[PDB]
Amino acid sequence: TIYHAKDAVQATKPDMRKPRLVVFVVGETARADHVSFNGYERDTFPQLAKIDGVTNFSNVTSCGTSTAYSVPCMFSYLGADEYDVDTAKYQENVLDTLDRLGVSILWRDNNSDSKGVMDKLPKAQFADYKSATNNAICNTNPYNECRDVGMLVGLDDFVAANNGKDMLIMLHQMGNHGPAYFKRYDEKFAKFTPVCEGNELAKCEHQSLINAYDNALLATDDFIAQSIQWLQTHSNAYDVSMLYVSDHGESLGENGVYLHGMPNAFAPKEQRSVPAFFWTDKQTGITPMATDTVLTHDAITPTLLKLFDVTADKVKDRTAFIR
Ligand SMILES: [Au+]
Ligand SMILES: [Au+]
Ligand SMILES: [Au+]
Repeated sequence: TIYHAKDAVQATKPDMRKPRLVVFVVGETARADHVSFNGYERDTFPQLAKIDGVTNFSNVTSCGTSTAYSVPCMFSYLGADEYDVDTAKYQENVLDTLDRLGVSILWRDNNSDSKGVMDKLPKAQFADYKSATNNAICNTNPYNECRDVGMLVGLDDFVAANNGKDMLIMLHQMGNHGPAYFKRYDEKFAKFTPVCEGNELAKCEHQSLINAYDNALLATDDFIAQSIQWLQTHSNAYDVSMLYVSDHGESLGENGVYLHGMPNAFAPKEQRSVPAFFWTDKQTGITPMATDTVLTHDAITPTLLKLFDVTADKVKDRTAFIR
């Protein structure tokens, strides 16, 4: 392991103040320009709009355009300019640091896996929610596809087992992951119709493609809102907060480009312009940065450290999502 945060210290501990419980939703394939709050022509995010204390960040750029590239960068100390995907697995990352300081780290996954991020930590702290062995919400659609909302089921038991400790829970979403946007949501979120149902996105009627994509966003709005609602049930005993950031955007036929993964050197804007949301309870003392702060995935690591009152010289000056 190559360390950059051996100086990390927690200024206040959970035995001397309210313990902190945070959910970080690691989003998948969501575009900033398809969010209602960013100026989109459709109400793709209605449930989040009914919750007080949610900050929408209108200017967030992802480290890259693929899950394998972006996800390790999101938890890196190095920042996008110095990040190396091929050696990321051997670097101390922000979750290693928090775990060493006693924060209880949980990673649930309905996407694929942590892309290296969890590899140094006990495997018991990673759980696969793509399979019904763990996910109880798969039989809600004709595909028997495990849903993101299934990752909230049983978190109270996790909280009960970590009673009184600081907790950081990562929920790695399937979210809008393609090309089969139409399989990413249940019938209740099929509001924009008709929808594209083929793997050849270029042959699908363009409007029908956008419709399927936006319906999947409604399913993600629902999931994020339910994550906040779950946190709201522990607001008296814990300082609760929720961070959402998508790993990268998506092309939907602009200049003939579909799906994601374009090399950063010529990646279109829509593959790197991502939504981010931050929610916190009024008691936590956490203050969001301005909604239009120029932000990137580099802000995630300092946000997570600040949420748990942790300092580290490597990201001392780095802009975060919160003050
Ligand atoms: Au669009
Ligand atoms: Au992704
Ligand atoms: Au179109």
